[PDB]
Amino acid sequence: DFEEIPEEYLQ
Amino acid sequence: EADCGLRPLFEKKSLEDKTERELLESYI
Amino acid sequence: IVEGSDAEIGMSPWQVMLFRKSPQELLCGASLISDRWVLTAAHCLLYPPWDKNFTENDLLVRIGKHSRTRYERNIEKISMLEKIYIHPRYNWRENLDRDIALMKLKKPVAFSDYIHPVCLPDRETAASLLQAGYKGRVTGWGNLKETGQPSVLQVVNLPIVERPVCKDSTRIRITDNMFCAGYKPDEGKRGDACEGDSGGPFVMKSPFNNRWYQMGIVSWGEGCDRDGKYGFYTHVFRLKKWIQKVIDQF
Ligand code: NA
Ligand code: NA
Repeated sequence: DFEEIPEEYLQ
Repeated sequence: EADCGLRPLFEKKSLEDKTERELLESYI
Repeated sequence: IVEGSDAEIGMSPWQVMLFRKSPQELLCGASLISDRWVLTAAHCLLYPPWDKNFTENDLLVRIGKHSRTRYERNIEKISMLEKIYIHPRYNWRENLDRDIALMKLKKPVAFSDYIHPVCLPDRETAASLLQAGYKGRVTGWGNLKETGQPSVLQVVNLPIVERPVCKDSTRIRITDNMFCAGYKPDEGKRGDACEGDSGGPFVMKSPFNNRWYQMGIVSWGEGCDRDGKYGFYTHVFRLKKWIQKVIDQF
């Protein structure tokens, strides 16, 4: 449902 | 903060949003 | 938000989205109170009846947003949490008394046209403005009806309700740390928070100094926009000594 966010915020 | 609650696109420009007047009118 | 409208750009620059990392989803609203502190409802983070007990690493906060689902490149900012603080007397067992929590960000967020903190009330602003009939404003990305989801942030203005009317609308025990808001059945106009809006702010624009103050936190309700029911909000001023203690100590 949500656009993927930059991977840097999930590290 | 000293600048809290003053919105860049509204109060800081002296522009009102479309419904803030409704709030003001209720403060009787 | 039920029976609201699309927010204007920059209308609520303190609005924060609490975002679950995995699965990626909206958890709650929240508000920016300084460059490193975010205010929300305790029940957004801790609610044992629903097996909810998030840790810092489970969540992100997204600040400066308008679109619900889009990644708003060059506009929104995404912050990790350093530490969650729940009010020590938050009553999740019964009635959500003292439904308040703070989140400290790992790094300060840069303010912009879209990102700016709301004020917290002083005793006098609270005494003046927390009166039945006076309207505040609730914003969020929650559902558009009880039983669907908005493209962009929604806004609704709602009147504070007399305490006896709030009490007589529900079987839940109300406390002085809560207030309720919404239109009465005979008032015609409608509107409420709904699922996904909780934790977000109930704000009022002081007519004395033309600043926005966060008087409430979207806390609980029984349905969304039901006739004869009202939304309940955490009374921020009543809990401000705890907010200050946390910020001063940490
Ligand atoms: Na009652
Ligand atoms: Na209602």
